[PDB]
Amino acid sequence: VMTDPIADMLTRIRNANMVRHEKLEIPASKLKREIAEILKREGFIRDVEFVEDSKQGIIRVFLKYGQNNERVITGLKRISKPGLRVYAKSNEVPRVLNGLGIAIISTSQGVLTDKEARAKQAGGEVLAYVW
Amino acid sequence: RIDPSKLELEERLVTVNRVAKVVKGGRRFRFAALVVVGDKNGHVGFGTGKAQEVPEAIRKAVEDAKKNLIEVPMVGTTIPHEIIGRFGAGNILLKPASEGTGVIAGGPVRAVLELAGVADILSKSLGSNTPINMIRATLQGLSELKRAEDVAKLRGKSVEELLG
Amino acid sequence: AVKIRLKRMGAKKSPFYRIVVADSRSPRDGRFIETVGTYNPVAKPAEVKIDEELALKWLQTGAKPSDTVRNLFSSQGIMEKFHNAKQG
Amino acid sequence: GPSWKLSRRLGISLSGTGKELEKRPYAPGPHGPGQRKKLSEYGLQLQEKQKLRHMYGVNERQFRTLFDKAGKLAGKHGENFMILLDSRLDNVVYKLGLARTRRQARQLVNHGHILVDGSRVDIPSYLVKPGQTIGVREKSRNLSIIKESVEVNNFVPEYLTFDAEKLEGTFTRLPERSELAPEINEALIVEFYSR
Amino acid sequence: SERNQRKVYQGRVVSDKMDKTITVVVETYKKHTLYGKRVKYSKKFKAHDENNQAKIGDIVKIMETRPLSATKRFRLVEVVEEAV
Amino acid sequence: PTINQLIRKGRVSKVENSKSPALNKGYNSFKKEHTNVSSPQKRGVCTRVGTMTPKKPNSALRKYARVRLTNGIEVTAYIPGIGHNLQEHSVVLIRGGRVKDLPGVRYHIVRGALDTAGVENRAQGRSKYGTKKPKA
RNA sequence: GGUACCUAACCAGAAAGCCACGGCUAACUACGUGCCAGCAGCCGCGGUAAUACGUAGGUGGCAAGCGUUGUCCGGAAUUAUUGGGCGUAAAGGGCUCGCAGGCGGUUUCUUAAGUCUGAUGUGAAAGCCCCCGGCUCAACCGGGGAGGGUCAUUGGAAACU
RNA sequence: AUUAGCUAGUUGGUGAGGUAACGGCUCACCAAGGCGACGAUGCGUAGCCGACCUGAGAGGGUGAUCGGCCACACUGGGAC
Repeated sequence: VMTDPIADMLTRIRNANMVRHEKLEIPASKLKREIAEILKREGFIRDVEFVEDSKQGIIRVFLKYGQNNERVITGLKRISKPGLRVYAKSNEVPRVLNGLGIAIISTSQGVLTDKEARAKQAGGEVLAYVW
Repeated sequence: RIDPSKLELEERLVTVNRVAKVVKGGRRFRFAALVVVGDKNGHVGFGTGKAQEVPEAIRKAVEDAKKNLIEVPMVGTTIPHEIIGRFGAGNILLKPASEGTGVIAGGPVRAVLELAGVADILSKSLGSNTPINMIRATLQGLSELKRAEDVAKLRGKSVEELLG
Repeated sequence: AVKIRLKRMGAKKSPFYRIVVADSRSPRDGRFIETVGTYNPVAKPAEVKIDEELALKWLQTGAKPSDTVRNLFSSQGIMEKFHNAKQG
Repeated sequence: GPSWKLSRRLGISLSGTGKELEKRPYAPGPHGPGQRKKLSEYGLQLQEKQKLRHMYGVNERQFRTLFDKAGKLAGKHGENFMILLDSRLDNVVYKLGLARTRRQARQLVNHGHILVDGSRVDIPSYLVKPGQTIGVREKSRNLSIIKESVEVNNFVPEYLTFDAEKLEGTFTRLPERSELAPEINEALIVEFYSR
Repeated sequence: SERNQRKVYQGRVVSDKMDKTITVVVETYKKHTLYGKRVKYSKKFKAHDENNQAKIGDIVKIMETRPLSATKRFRLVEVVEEAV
Repeated sequence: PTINQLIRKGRVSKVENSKSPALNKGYNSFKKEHTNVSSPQKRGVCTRVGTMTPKKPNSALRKYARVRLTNGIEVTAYIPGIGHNLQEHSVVLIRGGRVKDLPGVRYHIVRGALDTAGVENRAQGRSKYGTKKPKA
């Protein structure tokens, strides 16, 4: 069943971070690979690689702790749930914790972060907040 | 991280409360005084104390608040971002404001924030009206915050590409 | 039918007028088509503003200006170059 | 109004004086030797509101109107509010030193003539536009109040220029931060008017 | 020049029992102003068929016109698909 | 609740009731209806005046003037001032106010009405209770 | 309409009241009355020492006004998408089978209905707001912009539904 | 919804009559055609809109003076 897999990706990341685990394994769609490499580029995670298998393919993600005890990725949130979709124009595109936290928004070309989506002046599916 | 006592603090009391206890000969009566203590440079603590005399409860509460202090982020005399202090069925939503609005807050929360020395914060109390629960909620909220440069060094980036 | 006439607004003692194009059936302050210029009889400086191309277009398609708009159009020469356009 | 009861209630004189602070630190009734209780937060906010509006002598509706005008204006609210109420013309006459008190400055503006770009001015928020030479004409020269005002010497403000022999004053670009808040603790007025 | 075109829709036949007309439901649909969810409301029209060349359940293109009857405004353009 | 439950069921707002029911209904002669006017004050002819005690263990004898309004709703109102000069067959104006101590009384009698003479020896709170200034 | 204004000749003289003062809520003292007379928006006050009732003085708020009533919006995150909950506080249908309805695992091409973004025409004028001018700023009166659009035609993008 | 059936020119066509016109707006043939749970029918209430009041905002109430559209002139009907 499991409706959307984006919620399971975000809450698997949140559960492993809140128990302070070291890595995770996710069923690895292309949107999972895209969100994971956005997180790798933004530094919220330490590493990501995907192993191929006939099952679905499995992507494993390695969390980040610079100092010995902290949580770098301080929270995750799904906004564009099924059953209530949400969209943004190019001028009300959101900055949550202004300058400090990122949003994952799939516009008409690529799936992009908030600051570069503003630099491109395009909007789309506002799907994730990383706090 | 414990803070030393080599600071000047203003120890403005917020609330005392008449507190009872029942025994065989009737009622014994004490006063529970809670105060908020902190300098204007960004350190805040609260204190509670029970005594049979009101200034005795005051000195006990200020000694407890000197024992327990915590430091808040004060970059640009206004908090870096929006936050919700959540503890104990009081929900204080804290939101930064532009530099001329002044502090907009309910009573105990305005006492804590004015004693911190913030200039412009809009806050709303979305929970209960119990003063100790508001104090613990707003101190958990002020503890939750973090530096922009702290976010920069934990993400491995610099402040200019955090801001843009 | 269509006329270029005045429309009154402003305070009680001090009026102000808009030179406007509307049919004669419409009331004084009521339904109009478009506005061409203002008029201020109170102020001692003369030569209140008229846009003077759309009024020219309205005179081209035909309209009946009132006396005061007629002689101010004569005063700064709108209907004179209208007459030159008619005669050539 | 008796005009000393306000000073001995609020603890600050109208301009600061050697009078109305000695032997009377309290206004009300038989309640002098009793201990002055500390006020609530609403008490401090209302006392600051009354302090600024009784320093400048203006009604509550005009206080609210210029508060909304100042906050609607760009800049910052509380100090922009004190900028506009500094630029109010009764205070302009008092800073120019044509009067002893703000009440007598109000009287002189109301019935006496001040020729600044027009014969009579009664309405308060008018400003002298710099760059033109307009002065109070010869009808009010040999008057006791103006003679007393020119023979007394006070601290001339740096944001007003003023001449002695032709007795006229003119503005500067803006009133300044150093003289903006000399004894007043601001950001309690905006906190009072938020509620 | 070229005259202005009229509105053209496409939909499903739901009844051809009555003569020289077909009824076309249209599944274009609207959203709440206050919650913002994409909810389907089905509105049906009346059309005018000349040779009865339509069956119940066929995707049909229709174009609005002057009133041909009481509650009859539209016209057949084409029968783009046919049912089983 | 889920968004689809909100879509097909809505959110029914809470319904509030006014604390002065008889002041919100008018009446006319030849149409025989109780249509609403939301009147702030109403006049009426007093048909019974007489006193009894409140329901709380505190006790005092209060005036309890019963009156029929123009729209025909007989209600009991309260006489505030120190003493009164009201009597049966007197036209008297009424405002709405809650008397907590008495039960079943929801209106006050305004003083300075068409017949209500104001109380004497009042120099504080004098715009209420219908008393003019004694000396200029 | 000899109306505002301008010149003038003499008098501080003809021109201030309303409400509150236990807590919320800024501002208190004496005298009468003693579950009586009365107050009250809630807590409640008064059965001989009443800051809660009426006076007298004083203070406090506002000002040609000031209070009460009536109606509506807030504070009410107290019908909660923004912004609530359901073990014991009000709140899980006694449980199942299922129509319509509401949601949908991964990959690859395809259309652009939803989605996002240009162009044009429109959403009249007065209104709110932004910037200037006039009646002794003023209330107001004007001059130029911003929109209150799931609006109609058309071009572009294909990540998501 | 503590209003589940409504429609007895209403249903569409053929023609024939038709206010400036399109049209059951009227006469001859077939259908219970058409409309309904996405609320038809019925009961109650109401002129509507630019706007106004409140609210930080989403949103909640009001339709006065100014402006646009509509309806009525004691209550009905009628035509010149």
